[PDB]
Amino acid sequence: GSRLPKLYLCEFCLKYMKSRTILQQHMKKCGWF
Ligand SMILES: [Zn+2]
Repeated sequence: GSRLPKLYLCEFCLKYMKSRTILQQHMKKCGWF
């Protein structure tokens, strides 16, 4: 295929996080609204 690894995309600013745990932490930062 394209050999593109699907990472953990943020749904607020749309960035690819490496870990789900880190994404959860990020979701707090991006959820400060
Ligand atoms: Zn974000």
